[PDB]
Amino acid sequence: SMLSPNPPNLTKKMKKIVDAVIKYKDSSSGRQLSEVFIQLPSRKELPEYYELIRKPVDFKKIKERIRNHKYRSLNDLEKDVMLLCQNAQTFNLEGSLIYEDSIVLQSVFTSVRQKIEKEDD
Ligand SMILES: Nc1nnc(-c2ccccc2O)cc1N1CC[NH2+]CC1
Repeated sequence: SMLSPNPPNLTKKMKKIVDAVIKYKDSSSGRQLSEVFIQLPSRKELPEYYELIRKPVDFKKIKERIRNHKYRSLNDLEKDVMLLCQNAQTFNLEGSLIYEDSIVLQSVFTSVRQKIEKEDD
């Protein structure tokens, strides 16, 4: 809540981590793996997703939760990113493009978080 903000360095690290996850591009393919995950379609647009996924989330919402200080730790942020990817893996088949992209984005998050959490070490 804005009534009691996070320390500014935490907000800054959250933003740096999510920005790097969103910008990640495979070199061999050129594709920004996050693009399909920025905004989930609405219930009227993709009702099958909401029948299968109990807790929908997208990167648009994750960015809002950084800016509103809803996440109180990098762990809080990580839980939502991993929820997004697990949701993608539940709605899509193993080996499909969107499933596999979400697997890589999990690893990108873990790698980026390690670098940024320790950048003052
Ligand atoms: N198949 C799909 N799987 N997952 C997502 C998705 C989007 C945001 C956050 C989490 C997600 O899982 C979107 C998908 N669609 C691709 C085809 N166009 C409609 C949307």
